[PDB]
Amino acid sequence: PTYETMFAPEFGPENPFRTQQMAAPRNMLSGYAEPAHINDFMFEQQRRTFATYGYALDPSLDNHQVSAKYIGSVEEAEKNQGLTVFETGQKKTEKRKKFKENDASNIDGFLGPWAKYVDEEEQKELDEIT
Amino acid sequence: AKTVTKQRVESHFDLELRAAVMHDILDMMPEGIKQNKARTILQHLSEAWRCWKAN
Amino acid sequence: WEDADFPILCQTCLGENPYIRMTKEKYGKECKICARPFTVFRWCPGVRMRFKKTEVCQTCSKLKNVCQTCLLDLEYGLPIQVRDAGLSFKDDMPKSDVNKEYYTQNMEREISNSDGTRPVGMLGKATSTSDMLLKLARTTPYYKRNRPHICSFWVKGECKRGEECPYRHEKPTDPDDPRYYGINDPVADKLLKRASTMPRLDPPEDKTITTLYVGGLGDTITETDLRNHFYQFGEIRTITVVQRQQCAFIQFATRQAAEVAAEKSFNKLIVNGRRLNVKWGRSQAA
Amino acid sequence: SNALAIQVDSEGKIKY
Amino acid sequence: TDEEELNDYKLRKRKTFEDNIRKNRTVISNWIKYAQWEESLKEIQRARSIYERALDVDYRNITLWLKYAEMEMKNRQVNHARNIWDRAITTLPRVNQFWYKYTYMEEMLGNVAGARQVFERWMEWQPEEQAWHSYINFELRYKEVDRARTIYERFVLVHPDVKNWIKYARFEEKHAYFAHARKVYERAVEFFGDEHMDEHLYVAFAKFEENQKEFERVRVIYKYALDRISKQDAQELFKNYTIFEKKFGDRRG
Amino acid sequence: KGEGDLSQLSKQYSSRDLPSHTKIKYRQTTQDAPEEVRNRD
RNA sequence: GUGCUCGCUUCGGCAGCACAUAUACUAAAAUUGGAACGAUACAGAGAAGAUUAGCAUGGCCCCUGCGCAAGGAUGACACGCAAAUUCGUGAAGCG
RNA sequence: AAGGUAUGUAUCAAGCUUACAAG
Ligand SMILES: [Mg+2]
Ligand SMILES: [Mg+2]
Ligand SMILES: [Zn+2]
Ligand SMILES: [Zn+2]
Ligand SMILES: [Zn+2]
Repeated sequence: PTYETMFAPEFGPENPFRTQQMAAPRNMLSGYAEPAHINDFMFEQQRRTFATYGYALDPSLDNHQVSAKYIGSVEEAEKNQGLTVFETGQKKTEKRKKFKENDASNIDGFLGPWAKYVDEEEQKELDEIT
Repeated sequence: AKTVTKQRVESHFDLELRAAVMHDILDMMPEGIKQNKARTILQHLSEAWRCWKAN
Repeated sequence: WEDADFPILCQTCLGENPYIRMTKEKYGKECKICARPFTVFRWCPGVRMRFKKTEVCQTCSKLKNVCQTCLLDLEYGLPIQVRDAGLSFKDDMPKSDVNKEYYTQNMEREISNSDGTRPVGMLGKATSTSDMLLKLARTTPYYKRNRPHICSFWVKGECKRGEECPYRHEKPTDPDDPRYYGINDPVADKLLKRASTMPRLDPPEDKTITTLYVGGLGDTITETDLRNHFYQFGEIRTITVVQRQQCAFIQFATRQAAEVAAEKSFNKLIVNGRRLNVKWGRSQAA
Repeated sequence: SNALAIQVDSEGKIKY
Repeated sequence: TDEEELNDYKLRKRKTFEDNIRKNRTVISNWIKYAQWEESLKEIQRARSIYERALDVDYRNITLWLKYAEMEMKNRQVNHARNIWDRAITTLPRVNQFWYKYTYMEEMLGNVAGARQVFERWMEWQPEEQAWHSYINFELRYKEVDRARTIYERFVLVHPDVKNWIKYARFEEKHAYFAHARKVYERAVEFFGDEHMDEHLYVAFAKFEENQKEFERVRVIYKYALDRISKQDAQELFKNYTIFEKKFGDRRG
Repeated sequence: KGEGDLSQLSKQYSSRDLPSHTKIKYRQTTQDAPEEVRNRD
């Protein structure tokens, strides 16, 4: 196999008779679906990074042929300067103090991890809808 | 499908005998337009058997 | 009766995460049209969102080029009869239980076993598109599709879960405006929305505006392009290509054909890849 | 279209 | 409730006919009577469906094909009737009626090279006499010197009938074709029955050459007589040969 | 892709379809095994 | 949250380590289509006289049964299409 | 255990079924 064979472009006016979606490559009726063998842990880490903080690195192979950015909402990534969820962060801010009873001696007073937190007109419309 | 147990032995021999004589007359008659007035060779067959039992 | 490997799934149903984890059964639920046992898939789109499993089989999605769970067009993100009226052909399918129903689904599956790539009959008329549907193809979709549906016991004010009620609260739905072809309730309002856009007012005279200030020629429109796009309309009385402003001036004899040009070009005549510039001419000896 | 697609080979007679 | 009784009539007859076809899927009387019952409704896209799924059960009967095609041809849907005639004749080649009715349909339309193409496809399967001289009759009724010449030399290779040998001698009796008509007589004289003649070729060849002058007419009945059949002829015609040669010439004293 | 009832569509594990005689006797060497047929007169 | 390490200077403040993303989310439903049985009223009962044993065949009809038994009124449901014989019409071809 | 107290229709709920797609 040679690079010049597969990298050779296609002659033509690109056939703009079709729509954008039907001219686009596929194997499955919705996009070219193909297997993969990513590391489990870094998949889960950057997944949880996006799921919490709304940014992650982008997965690709041949989008621009160079892709090294972040995605989602961009500016909050550099607000935290690219930290993760498994890191003891630079500050301990907006924490929320629970009250603990971990003796197992008092009864109806022991709340271990089950501790409920220290924090603890529409019905006219609801009756007229029902 | 269902086997041929002892209660449908006699009701299966007639079935396969008249299937065999059906696609024997279907492949034996020449290129005439009608085959057997849709059933009549079979009527002659059963009449032949009734005349056999009655001699 | 049916296995699968990966679902159809328009983009608004996947959610905002490029990294989603999704689970599959082997014969899951049934299709909600044809009762066929597909392979139900489930995932989490977003962190404030319900799971949105999988609603119809791969066969009943390949019939009408429809996504897998929200039942919208895979090319646009539009309902079904919007597409079929906007392509003026229905691609019929029966209504009853057997009467030609599972018969035609079975046979159209049997003649879809080869490709698995494109819809069965829509492939010929999904090319001649992008004129009447592209004006309403809402990209950057709203994710209110994925939000979890409204709980009871906030409706009755009883919900002991407090904050951790996963579903929603304080969204009382309204009992005035909420299958597969027709008829669907918000679609009538959406076709009234497309039939009743915001044009320029039609001025009180008798069709004197046969001239029009169409411009933004740049280097895209040429003289023979616009006068052969108007020659199918009909005959000119005077053309010019005034290139100081990159504009073109055409009229019609007895206006009517150029009338549909006024209907074709309210920032709408898209040839040569440009949103053309249109405002109203004189027709006033000025 | 409504009708089929008509095919004849490059050299010979009408293909059916 | 006229709509109710009308749709009741239609639904009861449809339910009757669907149960009748569902009982016996082999006797095709049910499909043709049900399909022409919907044809009596005079505006249909479902009697097409009844025939087009009525040949899934038995495509090998001619009655269903010719009745569906005469239905589609009875109405103005000409393109569909042609579009099922071609699959009828490619599916069932050896039945003559489909070729005949499809040629006849295109005769009632224009005489386009479509019709000639239908005919030459019909020639290609090597049929009997009945079809071949029907196609030469088609070429004569559009007055073709060229094309009835073209399609009738490929004739004789397959039917060497003496009735057809003497009617490849036809450019004489329509065009007179002088030198190449004599060549047609050469082609007649050299082939089979070299010493046995099939006792009939030279009767008609003598009739034309007696209709011709005394060019070379003495030879074939009397002096090319090596090729006899035990008496050169029966008793029925040799005195008739003599008075056949007597009184149609220069008559020298 | 969705076969008949024997494949996946039924749990009817009928008797007479129970793994009987689940190995095949091949004709061994003292009988007319096909290696001793490839040359015999 | 936790526990451990003075690890960096106050037991307190901090730093590091170990631990790493559950849930057909509901107690609901504005909910949903509602078929079976029972009631109601009809229809009513194979084989050319009457009473009748049955066993089959066909599939878009099922029930009971562990059923490649068996029974469900022979489980039900199964009907007038004559064809070729006379004659009219029309076509193709020939003399 | 079946083999006997028939089955076949037309209106009227719980049993069972998803708690979904949705401007
Ligand atoms: Mg029975
Ligand atoms: Mg029984
Ligand atoms: Zn489906
Ligand atoms: Zn969707
Ligand atoms: Zn709640």
